[PDB]
Amino acid sequence: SRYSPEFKDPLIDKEYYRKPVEELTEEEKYVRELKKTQLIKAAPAGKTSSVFEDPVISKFTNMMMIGGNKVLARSLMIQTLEAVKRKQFEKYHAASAEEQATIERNPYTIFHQALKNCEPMIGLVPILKGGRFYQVPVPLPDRRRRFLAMKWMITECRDKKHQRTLMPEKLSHKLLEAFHNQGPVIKRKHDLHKMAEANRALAHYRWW
Amino acid sequence: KNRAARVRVSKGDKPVTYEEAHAPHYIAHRKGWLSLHTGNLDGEDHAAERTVEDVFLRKFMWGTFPGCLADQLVLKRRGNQLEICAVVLRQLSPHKYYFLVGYSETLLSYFYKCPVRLHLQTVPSKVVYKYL
Amino acid sequence: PTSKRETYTEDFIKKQIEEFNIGKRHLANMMGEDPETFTQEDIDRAIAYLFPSGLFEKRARPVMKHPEQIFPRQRAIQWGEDGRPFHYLFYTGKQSYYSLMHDVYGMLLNLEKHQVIGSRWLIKEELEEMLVEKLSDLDYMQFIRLLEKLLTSQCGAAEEEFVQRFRRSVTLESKKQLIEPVQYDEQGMAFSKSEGKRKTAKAEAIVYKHGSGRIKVNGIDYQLYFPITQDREQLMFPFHFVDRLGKHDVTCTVSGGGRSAQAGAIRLAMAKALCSFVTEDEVEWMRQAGLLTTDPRVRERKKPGQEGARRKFTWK
Amino acid sequence: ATPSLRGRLARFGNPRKPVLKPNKPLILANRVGERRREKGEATCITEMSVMMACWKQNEFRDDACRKEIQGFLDCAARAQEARKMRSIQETLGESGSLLPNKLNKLLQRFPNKPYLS
RNA sequence: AUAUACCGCCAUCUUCAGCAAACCCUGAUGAAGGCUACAAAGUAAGCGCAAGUACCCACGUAAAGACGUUAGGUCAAGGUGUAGCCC
RNA sequence: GAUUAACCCAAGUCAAUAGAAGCCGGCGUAAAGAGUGUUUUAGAUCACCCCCUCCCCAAUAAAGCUAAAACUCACCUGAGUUGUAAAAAACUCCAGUUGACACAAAAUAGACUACGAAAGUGGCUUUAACAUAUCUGAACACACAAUAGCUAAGACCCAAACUGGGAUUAGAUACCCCACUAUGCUUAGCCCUAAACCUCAACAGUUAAAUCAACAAAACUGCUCGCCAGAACACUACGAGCCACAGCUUAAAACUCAAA
Ligand SMILES: CN[C@@H]1[C@H](O[C@H]2[C@H](O[C@H]3[C@H](O)[C@@H](O)[C@H](NC(=N)N)[C@@H](O)[C@@H]3NC(=N)N)O[C@@H](C)[C@]2(O)C=O)O[C@@H](CO)[C@H](O)[C@H]1O
Ligand SMILES: [K+]
Ligand SMILES: [K+]
Ligand SMILES: [K+]
Ligand SMILES: [K+]
Ligand SMILES: [Mg+2]
Ligand SMILES: [Mg+2]
Ligand SMILES: [Mg+2]
Ligand SMILES: [Mg+2]
Ligand SMILES: [Mg+2]
Ligand SMILES: [Mg+2]
Ligand SMILES: [Mg+2]
Ligand SMILES: [Mg+2]
Ligand SMILES: [Mg+2]
Ligand SMILES: [Mg+2]
Ligand SMILES: [Mg+2]
Ligand SMILES: [Mg+2]
Ligand SMILES: [Mg+2]
Ligand SMILES: [Mg+2]
Ligand SMILES: [Mg+2]
Ligand SMILES: [Mg+2]
Ligand SMILES: [Mg+2]
Ligand SMILES: [Mg+2]
Ligand SMILES: [Mg+2]
Ligand SMILES: [Mg+2]
Ligand SMILES: [Mg+2]
Ligand SMILES: [Mg+2]
Ligand SMILES: [Mg+2]
Ligand SMILES: [Mg+2]
Repeated sequence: SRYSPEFKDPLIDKEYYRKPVEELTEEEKYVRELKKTQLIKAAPAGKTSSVFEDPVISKFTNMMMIGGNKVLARSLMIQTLEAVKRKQFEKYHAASAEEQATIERNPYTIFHQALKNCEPMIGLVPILKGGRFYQVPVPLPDRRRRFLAMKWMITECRDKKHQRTLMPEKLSHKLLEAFHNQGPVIKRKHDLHKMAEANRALAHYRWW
Repeated sequence: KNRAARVRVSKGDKPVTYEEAHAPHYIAHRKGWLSLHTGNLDGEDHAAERTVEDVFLRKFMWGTFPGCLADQLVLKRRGNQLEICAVVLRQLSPHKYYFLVGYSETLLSYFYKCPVRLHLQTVPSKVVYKYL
Repeated sequence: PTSKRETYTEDFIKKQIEEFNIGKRHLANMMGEDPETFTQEDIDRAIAYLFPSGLFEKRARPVMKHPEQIFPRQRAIQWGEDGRPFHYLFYTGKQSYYSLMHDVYGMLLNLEKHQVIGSRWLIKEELEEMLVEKLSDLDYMQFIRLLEKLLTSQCGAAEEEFVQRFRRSVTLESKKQLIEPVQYDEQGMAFSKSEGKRKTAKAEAIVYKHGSGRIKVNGIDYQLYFPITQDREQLMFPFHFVDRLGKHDVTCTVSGGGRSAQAGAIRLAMAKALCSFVTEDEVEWMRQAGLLTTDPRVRERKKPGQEGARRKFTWK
Repeated sequence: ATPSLRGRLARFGNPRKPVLKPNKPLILANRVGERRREKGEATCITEMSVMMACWKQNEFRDDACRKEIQGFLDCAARAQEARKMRSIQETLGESGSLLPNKLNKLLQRFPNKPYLS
């Protein structure tokens, strides 16, 4: 790293600084003065102080990018958001008066919830006991299950079963199926849940 | 491991000179250059002909002043002129030094078609920087 | 034995003091100065002209200093002709270090009987100069533990002077951005000019005090110059943070680098020039947000034996 | 009361058969052994068994077993904090017995002398 | 021809931290060994690391990197000891 | 090997061979305290003086007894039990509760340190009972001696060489699983071995001096018996003796090495 350990990460939160001094707690007040002395890193290009910034949609864009082509990864994400937006408007005008109250049209609320319906609770880790590897169920951490949800959605879409379908139409179709708890990505979570509950007899091999 | 222009450590009875005590990675940090011309500058030429003259001059002086050279030569070029600067021991008689100055200056001036001047600096004994 | 440590006596150093004074009057005759008012800075300037050396190491260049700054301080003879050591703690080996611990421990006993920012404790390397004695790390810590113990107690006025000697000073540079001088053009409009740098891109930004939020990069509207939205977001960032969008007119000229290197360089220039039209408190928030710091991340060189800067050729 | 050592080891004056056959001389050392690592106790197992039993009944649906999952989730968070708190606090905090590293500095100040000087 | 005679230039452990002259002490004057900071026999020039320097700084990257190890590599860079050829 | 020079002896030289110089030292680990005790012929001076851990805790032999667990049988219930790093085989009149029920083996106490010559002895009771008023004293006399093993007749919970089956493995005459036998137990005879090693003989005594190669369990003195003198061949061969007949005890040499 070209930054020294002295350099601290910057805080882009715009509503934090505005906080009145009257609300500042004694511990928080101290921190603010301390940061003045500290050196701060330059904010990276990815994150700004905009009101539309979403850390989950920026991380999902970085996990699809290939070779630093972020203009294409971001383009696919926005096309997908617009495809989810246009498909729900088409399902809202053709719905009954009482069916329109249960139709979500915000593509973000769909993206965050669909990824939450794919997060597994427990995973399988190979442990070496008696010169053999056993896939014992282990509790996945919060980050791990948030990462697996994104990786599986991108692997399913990348999978070469759909012969000639553009990513925005594929990613949009999988996000709407996981929103209703359907599709292979959800099924892939169940298959990992069915193998962790069948091999619960080997839940003592692990130590941590 | 790297070996170039390095004097390996000894018990402590080996005397080395400043130039002999510094390795190649100090040539522009703690040492200068023994030859100074323009051949190697950007856009200059005749770098291969100034080099052959240096290799021969250092051998001509080593065999013409045997046992008398305390340290390496410092060759200097200013236009047509070539200046040889040397550190020599005081063992040899002065009469013989003046003979070698007029013989080497003249011989090398007719060989490289240039005015050659030699500047001796006698020292009692080989200056010692440290004992490796 | 051929190798002997170069020992310099007082008589040798006394003869070196006379050669420098005479050499100091000769160097002034060469340069045509007055010998009397010939300081050491002029000697450093005259020796750098007469003996020009381009050696990167400044300790390997010609130097004509006073013999008290060249020759190191040496432990003086520690006994008379009779042979009795002057000091009573000579046989300890560290008579200077132990005489100090004996004095500090003696002041801590008197206290019982009758009963800060910008400063740092003398470093180990600086404490061996006051005593002319080699000291281990552990011995230095022991000494610091007694001084701190001294401070906690209700030390008298004299003791404060004693401790102060061992407390060196550190000049801390206030982490405050340097405001640019507001200028005025022919028409009378106020503005501030600053410069930025990102990778290989260099940018100059002029920020007018009053404007309608118009930005011209190299004479072209920013949206035309920057098609990618991300680049435009970087331009907005400084102004959005200080909640003053659509209030200034910017005229910048960026050269070098690429698409994303040019925006970063402009962001930093605008941000620096926008600190002159905001309060001190807002400038500190910009600093804590990473808007006034120059990103030092630049391309790393490739090494002769590797595929890349850090990537290695495949191991067979 | 430390057990006796009279007529236990094979010697010249002892006429009877030896009682003890030590492979290492019975002489106190100037150091103690390092504390072993504990196997540890698995946490959130009861919350993890009632949450995987609900999936089988509800065919692994996360809409009917929401309450059970929180028990297994909240537990993991509390258990994670305890592990961080326990490791750092035990070494820094002084409770009960001392640690070998600090206890061997005390036994080396009063070394056992099985020799004469 | 011999790298198993060598110089010379390198690899490697080294993405190491050792290395060591000269003294001293212990062990009954054996090969050997040599720390405890609320200190119990070690002191140490020198080599290295380190520090300095180069590049865009204090960061990082280069460079540097001892003594040794593998009779490691190369007599076909050149030179060279030994043995051999000389219509 | 030849040549040159040199060294030693010298009318001799010096290759082979033989001989001449061999016991007051040792025995925890180098070769040596040979499993135990007794005595004889005899030797010793530790025997008179002169003195200090009788008895009791897990000696031995005989007879009798039984708390925990197990096997078996019976009832009731269940449909499986066993096995494990993980499996297979095996069993399914199987398993669990309850109750009845040993010619086997003896938690805790025992952090004790005792008895006995040693081997060895650790559940309860009872009987008999534990040599010697100097010491030493045997491969063989006399009498004992773990485990294993033989012969004969009984017993049988469990364990278990062999064997059979299952698995592993390149193979597996093994380690892991299952089952079962000789055997371990009793009675009567035999066998006579051990890393029978506390590898440190018995008796008496000392703690001073040179403490003492090393390690281990500090170093010595007196007295006596036993044993041992390079390694290996060799816990062999022959001979003798023995209820031992693939045995035990005692126990060489040749060849070979220059070390062990
Ligand atoms: C000091 N000498 C040591 C000794 O060497 C000995 C060694 O002797 C060997 C005999 O020839 C052989 O017949 C003998 N072979 C038998 N079957 N007995 C070897 O055992 C013997 N080696 C030995 N005892 N260590 O070989 C011989 C040629 C030797 O060099 C004679 O001096 O033994 C050698 C190892 O055997 C060591 O390497 C040598 O240093
Ligand atoms: K070489
Ligand atoms: K050659
Ligand atoms: K060559
Ligand atoms: K034993
Ligand atoms: Mg690349
Ligand atoms: Mg042992
Ligand atoms: Mg080589
Ligand atoms: Mg650096
Ligand atoms: Mg490098
Ligand atoms: Mg360095
Ligand atoms: Mg023996
Ligand atoms: Mg015995
Ligand atoms: Mg025997
Ligand atoms: Mg019992
Ligand atoms: Mg007797
Ligand atoms: Mg006899
Ligand atoms: Mg016998
Ligand atoms: Mg028997
Ligand atoms: Mg029997
Ligand atoms: Mg059985
Ligand atoms: Mg079999
Ligand atoms: Mg049987
Ligand atoms: Mg025994
Ligand atoms: Mg006896
Ligand atoms: Mg023998
Ligand atoms: Mg035998
Ligand atoms: Mg026999
Ligand atoms: Mg016979």
